[PDB]
Amino acid sequence: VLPELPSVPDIDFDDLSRRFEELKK
Amino acid sequence: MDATALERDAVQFARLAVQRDHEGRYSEAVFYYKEAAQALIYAEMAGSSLENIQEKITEYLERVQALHSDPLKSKHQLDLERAHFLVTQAFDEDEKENVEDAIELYTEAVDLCLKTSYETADKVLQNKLKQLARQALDRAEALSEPL
Repeated sequence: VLPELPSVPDIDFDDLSRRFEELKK
Repeated sequence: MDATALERDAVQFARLAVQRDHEGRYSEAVFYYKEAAQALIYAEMAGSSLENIQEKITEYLERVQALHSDPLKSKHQLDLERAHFLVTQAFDEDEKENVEDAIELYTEAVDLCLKTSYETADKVLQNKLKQLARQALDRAEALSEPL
């Protein structure tokens, strides 16, 4: 008898962060 | 080869496909699902009296499409390019000491970064978006209320 199937189945932030880092100074 | 021999092969193929399907061995289960359907297709050509045959063909072939597994990545690539663009513009007004526009541009970047991070389950993307939002909010507040 034939069985059935189972129920079962960017950018670079870093240069931004670097520029943010220099800005806190 | 008559329907009776084809139906029996179809039962051994599908039984093996479903147990590989159970084992997550999805790529060999596709092969045996495809063998199962093909045995049934020949069986219907040979005059099969099996009453749910067309259904079971369609079941197995659909399971191959389900196991085979986009435009959302396209959308998120553009969203990130925009956030990067907005922050870049804000960087421009920041260095020119156009304080008010720099604040507006930093906070529009914030909204875009938080909003995009509700559109994804990738926790690494979520944190990168929230870190850029956090950083831009920090700088906007620094321009808005110098201590």
